[PDB]
Amino acid sequence: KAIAHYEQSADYYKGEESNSSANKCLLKVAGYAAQLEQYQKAIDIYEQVGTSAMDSPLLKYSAKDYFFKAALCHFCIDMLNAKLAVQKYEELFPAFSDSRECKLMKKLLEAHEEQNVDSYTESVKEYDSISRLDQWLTTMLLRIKKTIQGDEED
Amino acid sequence: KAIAHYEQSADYYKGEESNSSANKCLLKVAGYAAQLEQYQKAIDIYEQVGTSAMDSPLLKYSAKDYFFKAALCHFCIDMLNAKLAVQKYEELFPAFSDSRECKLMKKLLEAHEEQNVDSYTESVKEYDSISRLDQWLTTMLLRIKKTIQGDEED
Amino acid sequence: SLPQRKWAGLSIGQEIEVALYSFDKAKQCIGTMTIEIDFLQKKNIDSNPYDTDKMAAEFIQQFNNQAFSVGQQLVFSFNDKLFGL
Amino acid sequence: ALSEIETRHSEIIKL
Amino acid sequence: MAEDADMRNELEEMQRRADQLADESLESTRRMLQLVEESKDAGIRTLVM
Repeated sequence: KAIAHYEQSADYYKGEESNSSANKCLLKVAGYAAQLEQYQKAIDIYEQVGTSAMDSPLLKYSAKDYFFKAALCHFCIDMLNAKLAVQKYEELFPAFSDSRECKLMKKLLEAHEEQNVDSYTESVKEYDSISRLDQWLTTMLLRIKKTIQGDEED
Repeated sequence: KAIAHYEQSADYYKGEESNSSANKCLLKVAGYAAQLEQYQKAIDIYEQVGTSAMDSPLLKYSAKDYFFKAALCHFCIDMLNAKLAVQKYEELFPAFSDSRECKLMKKLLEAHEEQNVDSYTESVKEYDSISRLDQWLTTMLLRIKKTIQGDEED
Repeated sequence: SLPQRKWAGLSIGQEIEVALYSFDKAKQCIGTMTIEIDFLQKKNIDSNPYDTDKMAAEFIQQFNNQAFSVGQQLVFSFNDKLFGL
Repeated sequence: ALSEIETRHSEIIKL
Repeated sequence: MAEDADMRNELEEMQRRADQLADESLESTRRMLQLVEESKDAGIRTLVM
């Protein structure tokens, strides 16, 4: 119901056209889709808003992170939507936050589709050294971390 | 029609001494009116805003890219019109921000005069890295090389 | 095109007199013709070898049934590459 | 001839 | 005497660290060229907005 108010309130804030108010509400919608564990809906949500940020120069440098949110929301989804939504994002890949955003993700699903948790769990430490992860991210990362282990052993 | 709407709207904003939106609606005019066909109304706006912008302490740094845009607009001119404004412009050489104002132009213009279109790509080759390029300037890269190839073939 | 008005010595604005004209095919059809070729644009020069057997074949493949004069300037399209004939 | 490299590593990763 | 000896000899390369390890410092200096500019990019446009 809280999300039924964030999403519904976002619909009202777009009623008076305020896009970023609804992006603030919809990040409560989708941010807690991770704790609500609705990764299939989270990837449905972070896409259109980052596309609304490529248009905005005011908002672009968080747009890579917006599609990283859409990217990382895996339920052990090996769609290349995870490998394509970052491709959709128009991106000079030797850019300066992309080394911490996109090729990160490609490295992480390089190890998931390796069926290897070793380098999958080395690069997460490689990345936290350079940008400290938070509860939501770290939870999603260890959520996918159980997904490799749920297939290597059994 | 909408460009005329921004024009008249900016005219009212001059009539309110919110030159704020007098400058903003005119940047919305000239950013598209430039690529469309019209590079003189463009620099009229971009010199108007840059000159009214060296005035304020709030505005003078936005004036850098404004005189840049005021410099860029070429009627397929093989001359220094950009560098002409530079020879007017307040680069303040110890301030490196105006390398994103002229040093680009300083390098590429000699290329354009002296039979070096091939050298022309190597400017954006790095400037897209130290400044992620948007639609307007990238389309202008194509447009001022339409001015190259309208000196060469077109 | 650009070379044609640079072979005809024209200027957009000049008023030309165009009239139909017809050849005496059984004396004027071409059976063997030499052309001096070179890169049209000197900005896109390469050192790659190019098969004349394929270039004359593409030449007739495109410039079949066309009127050509001695000293006439034209362009040749080999793999979308401009050459200056 | 390696401690200055280690500074070239360390002081500059600090930086 | 009647002696002609004209001779040659070979070189001793000083141990210039003799490993790729130099790269890591060079990687830090990559990143300080790399990751710095966008601060100014977003800074100037943060100041525009």
